[PDB]
Amino acid sequence: KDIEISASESKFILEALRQNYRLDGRSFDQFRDVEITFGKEFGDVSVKMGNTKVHCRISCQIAQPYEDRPFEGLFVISTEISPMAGSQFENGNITGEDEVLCSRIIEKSVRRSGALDVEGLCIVAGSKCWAVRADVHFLDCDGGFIDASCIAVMAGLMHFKKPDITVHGEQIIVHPVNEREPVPLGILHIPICVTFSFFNPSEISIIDATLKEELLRDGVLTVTLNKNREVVQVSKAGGLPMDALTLMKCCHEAYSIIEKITDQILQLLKEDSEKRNKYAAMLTSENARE
Amino acid sequence: RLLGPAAAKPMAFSNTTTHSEQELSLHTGFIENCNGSALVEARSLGHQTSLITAVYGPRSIRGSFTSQGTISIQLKNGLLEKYNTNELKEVSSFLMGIFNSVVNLSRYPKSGIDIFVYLTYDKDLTNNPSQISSLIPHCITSITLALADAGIELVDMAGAGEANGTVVSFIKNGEEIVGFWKDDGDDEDLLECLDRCKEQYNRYRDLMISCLMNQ
Amino acid sequence: SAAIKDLDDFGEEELFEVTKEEDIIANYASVYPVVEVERGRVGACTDEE
Amino acid sequence: ECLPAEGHDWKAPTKLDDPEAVSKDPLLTKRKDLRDKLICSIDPPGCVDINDALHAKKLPNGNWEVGVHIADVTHFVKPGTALDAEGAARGTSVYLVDKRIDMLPMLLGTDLCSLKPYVDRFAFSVIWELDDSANIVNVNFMKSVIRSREAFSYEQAQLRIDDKTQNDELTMGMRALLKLSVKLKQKRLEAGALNLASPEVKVHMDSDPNEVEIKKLLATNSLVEEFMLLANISVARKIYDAFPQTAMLRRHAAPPSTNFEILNEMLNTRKNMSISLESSKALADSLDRCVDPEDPYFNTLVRIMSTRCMMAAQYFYSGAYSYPDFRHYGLAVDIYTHFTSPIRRYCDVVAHRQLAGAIGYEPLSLTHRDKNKMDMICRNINRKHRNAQFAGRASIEYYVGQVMRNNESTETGYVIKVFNNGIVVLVPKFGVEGLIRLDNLTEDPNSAAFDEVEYKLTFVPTNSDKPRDVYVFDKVEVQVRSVMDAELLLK
Amino acid sequence: MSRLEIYSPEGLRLDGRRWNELRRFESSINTHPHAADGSSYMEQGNNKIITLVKGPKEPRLKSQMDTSKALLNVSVNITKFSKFERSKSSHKNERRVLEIQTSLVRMFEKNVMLNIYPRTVIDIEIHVLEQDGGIMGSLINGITLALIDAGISMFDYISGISVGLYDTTPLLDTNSLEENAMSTVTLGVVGKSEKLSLLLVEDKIPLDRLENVLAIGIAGAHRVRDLMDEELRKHAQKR
Amino acid sequence: SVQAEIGILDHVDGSSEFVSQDTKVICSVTGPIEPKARQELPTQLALEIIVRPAKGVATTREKVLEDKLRAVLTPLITRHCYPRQLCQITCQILESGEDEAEFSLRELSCCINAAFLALVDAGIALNSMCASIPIAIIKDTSDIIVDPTAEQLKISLSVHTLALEFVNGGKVVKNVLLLDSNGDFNEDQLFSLLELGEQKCQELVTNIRRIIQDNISPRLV
RNA sequence: UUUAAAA
RNA sequence: UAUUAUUUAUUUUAAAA
Repeated sequence: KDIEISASESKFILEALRQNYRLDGRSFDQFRDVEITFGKEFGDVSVKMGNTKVHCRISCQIAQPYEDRPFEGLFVISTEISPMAGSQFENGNITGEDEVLCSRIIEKSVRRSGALDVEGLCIVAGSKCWAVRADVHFLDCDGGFIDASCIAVMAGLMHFKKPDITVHGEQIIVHPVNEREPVPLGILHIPICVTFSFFNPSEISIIDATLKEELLRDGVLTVTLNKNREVVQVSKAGGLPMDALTLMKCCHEAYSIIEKITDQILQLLKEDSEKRNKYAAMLTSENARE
Repeated sequence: RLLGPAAAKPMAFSNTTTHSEQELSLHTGFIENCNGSALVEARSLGHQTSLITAVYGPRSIRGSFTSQGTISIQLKNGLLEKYNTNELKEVSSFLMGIFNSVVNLSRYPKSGIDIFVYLTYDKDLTNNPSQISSLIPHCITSITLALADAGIELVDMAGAGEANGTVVSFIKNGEEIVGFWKDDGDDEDLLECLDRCKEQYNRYRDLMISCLMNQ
Repeated sequence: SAAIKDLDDFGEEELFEVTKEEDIIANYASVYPVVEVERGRVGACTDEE
Repeated sequence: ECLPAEGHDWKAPTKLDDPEAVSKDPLLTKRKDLRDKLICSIDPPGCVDINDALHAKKLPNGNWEVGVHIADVTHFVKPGTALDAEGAARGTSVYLVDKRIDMLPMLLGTDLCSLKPYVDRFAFSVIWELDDSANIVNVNFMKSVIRSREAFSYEQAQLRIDDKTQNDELTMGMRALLKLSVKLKQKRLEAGALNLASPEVKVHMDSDPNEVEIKKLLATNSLVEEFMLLANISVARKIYDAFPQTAMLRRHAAPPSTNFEILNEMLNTRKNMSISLESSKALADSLDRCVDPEDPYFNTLVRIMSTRCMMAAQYFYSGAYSYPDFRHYGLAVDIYTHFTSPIRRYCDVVAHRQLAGAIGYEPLSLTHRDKNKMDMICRNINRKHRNAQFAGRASIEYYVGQVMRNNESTETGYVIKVFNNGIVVLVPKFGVEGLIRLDNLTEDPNSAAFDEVEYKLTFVPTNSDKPRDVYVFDKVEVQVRSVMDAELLLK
Repeated sequence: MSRLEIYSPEGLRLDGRRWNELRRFESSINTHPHAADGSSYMEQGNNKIITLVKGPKEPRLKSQMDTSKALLNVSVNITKFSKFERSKSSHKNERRVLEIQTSLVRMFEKNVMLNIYPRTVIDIEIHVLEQDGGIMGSLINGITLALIDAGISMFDYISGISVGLYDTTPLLDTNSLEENAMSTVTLGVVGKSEKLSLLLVEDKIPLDRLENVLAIGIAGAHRVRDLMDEELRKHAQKR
Repeated sequence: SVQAEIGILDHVDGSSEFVSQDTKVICSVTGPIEPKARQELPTQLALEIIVRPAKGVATTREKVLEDKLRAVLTPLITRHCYPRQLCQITCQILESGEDEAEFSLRELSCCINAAFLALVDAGIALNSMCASIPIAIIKDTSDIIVDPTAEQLKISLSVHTLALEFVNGGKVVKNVLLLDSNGDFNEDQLFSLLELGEQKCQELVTNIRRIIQDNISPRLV
C-alpha cells in the first residue's frame, strides 16, 4: 500500500542532481509556477503549482472565545488527505505526520504569528467571537503539500468575507449576506511557506521538490517569510545536520520567491474583485465633490 | 444529526413547585442475535430496576492458544439513571472476578465469552434528596440466567443480595463466598450483612431455576 | 433577538424585507436521535447507527 | 434592478400622447408639458445635482407667472423597493470638505433626476401668480416636463441680472424674481422672521489643502431662498389639507428663556445690552439694535452666539401634534415642510409622494398613511439630519486644522467663553472655535484669578511682565504653532 | 507575576540572570534502574522531566519490526500539574504533542546508530512533571542523557537550548514569563560542532536578527553539553 | 446545460469533474488495486465509496450520501470480473450549490454523475450508463422543475433525486437506479415527475455521451 | 441636544 | 528439519562443491 521506487530510478534522479538536472527542468532554487483560482462563494480558492492541486474553503461562525484571551477570535484548520491525491494515503488517517505538520505550520503562520487579525474577530468580549475555519482538500499530490496549502489558506483568508455586524448599545445584529455585503477579514502580513529538500552524494538543496524527489530526500527544511523581511516560522528536525550559513542562504533564496508570490496573490485578488464587481462604479456612495 | 445545539441546557426540575418484600419478575430466551438471553425486573420501595443481559459465546478466537476460556463482561447505560462510565467498568471487573470462579473455563479452550448487560431502566422514587449497590445482585442473577440459556457450563448457581450497600455473592447454598462488595454502610456490622444477603441469595437461587425449567 | 427590527430604523428594515428570500423549512425543527443497535460488538458508532 | 434600464440613455418622451410611451408609463397622461417655459437654474459654481429650477413670465393682466420646478425623484425612487430603503436609511446627503456621501446613486442625482440644462427632464412644478406686491393669487401643483434653458451659477446669475446689454425674455424673468424676492422677504421679516448668521466657509484643494476662503453672499442667494421658502410653505399647506394625520412637516419650537439667560448676563455686565424675548419679532429687532460702533462684526457675533441658544428644528407627522404646534419659530410661518430637495433629503421624497396624492397623480402609498411607520421615519431623518450637520462641522474643523500647522500666520478672533483655566476663541477667518488652555497661555498659572461675575481671566502673558485682563467679547489676535514631540496661542 | 522589566539597562533580567547566563542545570543518571534501561531526571530551572529509555528489545508485535535498523518511539506525557493552573485535556492540545514527538524521533533517529541494533525497538517514555519555559530544549537534554545511560551508541551529543530575542537583545534559556513576551528559538546542536539537528522558530523574528541569534544559540548549547558531559564523568568515576 | 471534464487528476486511474448550477464535485477512481483484509471479496470487486463535504469534516450526513451513492454504482459495475480486488471511488464536493443544513440532493446528483464519468475514465467494466438529476416542486404553483436552483429549493414542497440506467445508445431506460424523494407528494405527482425525469435524464446521457466521446476519442487510435 | 437657503 | 522453511511469506546463517 506504499510507493515502490526502483534502484535504477533512485540512482538516476540522484546522479541527475549531481549534474544540476531536475526531471521537470527547473533550477535548484526555482519554485513551481503557482496558479490561483477563485470559486463562486467567498473563501473558495484552488491552487495549482505543477501537478500539485489543492483546494481551500474558508468559513466562520459565532463561537465562545478562550477564557485566557476573551478579546481574540478563534482559527481552526484541518488538512485531512483522501485517497484522491494518491492511493498511498489512507482515508481517516487524521493523526498522520504529514497532516499534523501541515496544520501546525499554517496555524503558526496564520494565527500565532499575527497574520490573521484575531482581535478584529472579537464581537462581545468573553462570550461572542468569530471562529474563522480553513478547510484544505489535497486533490493531487505531487509534493509541496504544505507549500501549496499555505498559499491556498492565505489566498482564501484574503478572499473570504464575514457577515456584517452593527453595534446598537448592548444589542448586536448580524446582517444576512443577502442584505448587506459581507466584510473582509483583517490580514496584517502574508506568510508564504517554502520547503527545502536536501541530498548528499557537498550537499545539494532543491526548492519545492516533486513527489519523486521527495521520496529520495535525505532531509527537509521549511521556512516561512513575509514581504516585511520577517521570519514567520522555521521547522527543521533531523535529517542532514545543517549550520547557520546554509539556513540563511535558504532564507534569502526563499525571500525572493515569497516576495513574487505575494505580489501575485495581491494581483490575482484585484483581478477577481473587479470581475465580480462590474457595476461597482455606479453604486459608489462616498464620492468626490468639485 | 446528533448531540444537538451546544448552547442548550438540560431541563431542571425544582423540589419546591407543587409539594419485607422485593418484587421480582424473570424471563429468558428472547434475543435471536445472542445464544442466551435474560430479563430480570425488581421493584421494591421507591426504586424500580429492569435490566437486560445477552451472552454472545463461546466465540472461537482465531490464532489463540489459551488453555481455558476468557470471560468479557461489559455494563452499558440505558435510558434512566445514568451512572458514570468509570463505576460501570468497576462493577464489570468485579463481576468478571465472580464468573471466572463459576463458569467452567477449562471446557472452552481457545475461545472467549462476551457478556452484555444493559441497565435499560433504573427507576428511583425517593421523596426528597453508592446507588449502584442495589443493582449488583440483580445483575449477577441476570448473567447466570443468560449463561445457562446459552448452554454454557456453570459450576453451581450464583446469586447475591444487598444489605445497606453491602453486596455479597454466595455459592453452594451459601457455603462459600464468590464476591464481596460494600459501599458506604456503617462499622462493626458484618454478621448481619452476611445473614441478610444469604437469605436473599436463597430467594434468588431457586427463583432462577423456576423460569429456567418452564417455558 | 438578532433581528433588524431592534435597530428602530425604517431604511434597514425595508431593505431586509425586500432582500429576504423565503425559506419554508426554516420554520421547522427536528429531533436529534441516538440509535444503538445491540449486535454483540464493541467500538464506536456503526455505519448503521 | 430598481434603476431604469436605459441608464444615461433615459430620455423624456417628446410626445406625451405617444402610445408606446404611455404603455410603459400609464401615469404619463397626468403630466403637464411645460417645455415652453424659459426655465433657468441657479446653483453654486460647478454643480451636478440640480434640485430646483425657476421661471417667471408676466401674465397679460399685469400679474406674474412664477413657478419653481423640483426634481421628480419619486418617479424613479418608488416605495417598497431597495432603492427607497437605501435612501430612507441614509435620510440625507452628507457634505464633507473633500468627499460627499450621496443619498441616491449618481445615475439619478447627477444625470436623470438632476434638472440638467438643454435636456428634457421630469419635474414637480409649483406655479403661482404674484402681483406687484408679491402676494399669492392662486397656487397650483402639477407634475411636468421641463427643459432648462440655462444653468447659471450664483455669480453668473448676478452678472446677467445686473447686465444692461441683455433684455431677452429669460433675462427679464430673472429681473422679476429679484424684485419679487425682496418683497417676499420684506413681509417675512415683518411677520417676525429671524436673521441669524452662520460661520459657513469652504476651503480649496489642489498635500491638497492650501488656504481657507470665506464665502461672500450675493443678491441671487436670497432670490432662490425666498422662492424655496415659498415653495415649501405652499406644499406644506397642500399636503396637510389632503392628509391631516400623516403629513410630513417640519416645526421649530420657541426658545425657552433658559437658553438666552447666560447670553444676556454676559451682554448686560460687559456690553450693556440685551435680547428681547417677548416674541420672535422682538428678538430679531433686538439683535438689529445690538451693535458695537467699533466692531461691525460684533453684531454678527451676537447673532451667531444666539443661534446656539435656538431650539432644534424637528421633522414630524401632523397626526402627532395639534395645529398650533405646527408653528415654525424661526421662519415665523404657520406651517412648514421640506420639499425642494428630494435628491438630498428624504423628507422631501415623502413630501413629493404626498403632494402627488393630493393632486390625484397617483394614490399615496399605505406606508405614508401609517402613523407607526411615519413616526419611525421622522425620528430617523431627524437623527440623520444632526449627524450630517455634525459631520460637516467636524470636516471643516479638521481640514482647517491642517491649514493651521501647514500655514503659520496671525488671525484675529473674538472670545466667546472664559473659564478658570482656559479661553474659547472664535475666529471669523475660519469660522471655527479654539480652546486655549491656561497652561499654554501663561508661564505661571498659579498666580491667575478668575472672576465669574465679570467673565474675565487675569494672567501674566508669556514673554510679558504686565498682566492682561481678558473679558468676554474681546477682539483678540491668535496665532498658530506646531508643538509636537497643531496648536493655537494668543498674540 | 506582574508588569516587569524584561532586560533592564543594567543588563539584568526579570529573574536576576544576565543575557548569557543559563538557568540552574541539575541532571541525574540512573534514576530508575528497576523500571528502564536508561534513566535521566532532567531538572533545568523549574523544568522537571523524567526520561525513560526501554531498549533495545524485541517488539511486542512483529508489525513494527525493521530487518535493517531499530525503531525509535518517543512518547511525551505532559502531566496535568506541569503548570500552575491544572490544565484540562484539550483536543487541540494533542496536535502540539504529536509535532514535538515526531520532531524528537526524526532528530535522534539520525544521531543514534540504529543499524547496530536490527530487528529491535527503542521506546522513549517521557514524563514532564513541571514546565517553566524552554521545555522543548530540556526534552532534548533528557533524551540524550537517558540514551547514554542505556548504552545506546550515538555519534555525538545533542544539546537543547532555547534563545529569545527582545527588541535587539538576545537572551539565553528563556523561562515561561520571557516566552510570553518575546520570540523564541529552540536549537538542537550536535556536540561541539556548529551543526544543527533541530531548529524551531515559532514566532516572528527579523531576518537580519536571525543570524546573530543562531550564533549565540549554538554557543550556549555547547555550555549545555559541558554540563551534561561533566555529570557523566562524575557518575562514572564514583562508580 | 452542464459542464464536465475528464482525466484531470494525475495520481489516480480515473478522474472527473461535474458541474451543475453552482454545485461542483471532483471525483477520482483507482482500481483494480490490492484490497485490505477487511475489504476483499472472494468472487467480485469491492468498492470503497468516500464523499467529503466542502466545509468541515465528514459528518453522518455524508455517510448516508455514501450509502446512496454506493447503491447506484454497485449494480452499474461488473464486479464479478474483478475477484479479490478493490476500487476506490472518492468524491470531493468543491461547492455545495445548496444549503447544506437543509438539502443534499444537488450534491448527491452531482456525485453520481461525477463517479460515473470517473469510472469511465478509469476503465472499469460497466454494465450500462447512468444519469442523475434533481427534481423539486414549488409550493404556490405546484409545478415540477428539473435541476432547480438553490433559491427554488427553499420554496419547494418536496425534493427528488432521480438516477436512471440507460442502455442501447442512451434511449432504452433499463431500470431506475435511485429515486430519493422527501417532502409532500402523492401518487399522481410521483409518476408526473418520473415521466418528466425520464426524458430529462435521456438528454443528459445524450450530452454525457458527447462529453466523454470528445475526450476519449483523441486518446485512442 | 445650531434658524434658513442652495450644495 | 537453517544445504531446513515461511505464499501475497517476520528467516533473523542459501555460503562452498
